[PDB]
Amino acid sequence: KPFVPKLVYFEPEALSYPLGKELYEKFTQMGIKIRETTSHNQVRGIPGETELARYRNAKSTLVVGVRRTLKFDSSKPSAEYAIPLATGCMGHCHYCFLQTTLGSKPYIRVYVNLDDIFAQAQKYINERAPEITRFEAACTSDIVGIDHLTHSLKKAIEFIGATDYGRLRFVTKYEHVDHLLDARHNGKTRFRFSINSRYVINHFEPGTSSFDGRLAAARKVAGAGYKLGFVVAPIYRHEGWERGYFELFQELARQLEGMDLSDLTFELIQHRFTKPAKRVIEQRYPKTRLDLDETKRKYKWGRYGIGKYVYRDEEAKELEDTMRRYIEQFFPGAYVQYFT
Ligand SMILES: C[Se@@+](CC[C@H](N)C(=O)O)C[C@H]1O[C@@H](n2cnc3c(N)ncnc32)[C@H](O)[C@@H]1O
Ligand code: SF4
Repeated sequence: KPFVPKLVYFEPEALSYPLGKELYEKFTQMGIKIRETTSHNQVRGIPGETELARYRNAKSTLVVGVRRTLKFDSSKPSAEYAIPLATGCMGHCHYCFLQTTLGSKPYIRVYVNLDDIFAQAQKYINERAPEITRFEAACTSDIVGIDHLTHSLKKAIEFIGATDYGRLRFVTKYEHVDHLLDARHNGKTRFRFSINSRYVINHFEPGTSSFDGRLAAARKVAGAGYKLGFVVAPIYRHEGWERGYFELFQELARQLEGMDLSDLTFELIQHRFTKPAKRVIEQRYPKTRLDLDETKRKYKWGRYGIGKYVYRDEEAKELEDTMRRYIEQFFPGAYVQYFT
């Protein structure tokens, strides 16, 4: 059940780096179909005659390449920067915001030039020291879910752990965290898990680990001394959401009881979608229950790209207030970092 690609592309230059060489050896030994591509942003010949087929096959394709854009993007409100270790995901979350993100690809990409990437992270750390600089590693990917294949996140964790002013964070929907339990994190990595109501997970989150898997993973991670956090997102106003989310937090407190939760964090993100979401999501997930009715929403305009639909102010406040009551009830002295 850990992700293993059924098709793999390599950039030729990728073989010049340890990880690229190691992955080429791994997959050729596994007898998996391997191909060459000039650029990891330009992958041709993924199988499928329909768009739906090409999309689903892309989600089973791994692309191994070199990160050439060594400017890191901002990753607010989570962190100062997105550290680029991977992009894309094997999951099929109906609502996934990566589906309509500019220039995102459906296939999973891993970058092999870690020396370059971490060196650049250090330069960013230096530029702001002694202020703390936080890096998000799961900004455009499920970095944790992919990591059993590469150990890139484990290396980033140990890199950041050796710094004085750097911090690392990431959020996952996957339970496959065993290889990370002995990482020398040094208290500088926040290990988060995406949680939601039974309704949302059951209807919209196929291809991911279950709620119990995520919580089992959370207990391991915490027991290994990682700082622990949860991302309650997408907060979705389905029929019976009030009770649904009440039961989430009740079940969450029960599955974590005994443990010290004095440094536990929460992040709250309401369901958002873009103007092209309807056409894209319907083509890929035609049986979905996902409500993309724009008329009931408030549009937030884009800045340099296009904007997004969020719930109307009064609906969003209602969601925020309710979630904050639940977190106060079941997790007193846990910090809500933001609602957006
Ligand atoms: C893009 Se997700 C990358 C990290 C990892 N693969 C993971 O899923 O946790 C980051 C978070 O954002 C949420 N999220 C995704 N799409 C939306 C959305 N459309 N509206 C509102 N939230 C959305 C997901 O539930 C995650 O909690
Ligand atoms: S696990 Fe995260 S990145 Fe993967 S499809 Fe689901 S929301 Fe998107």
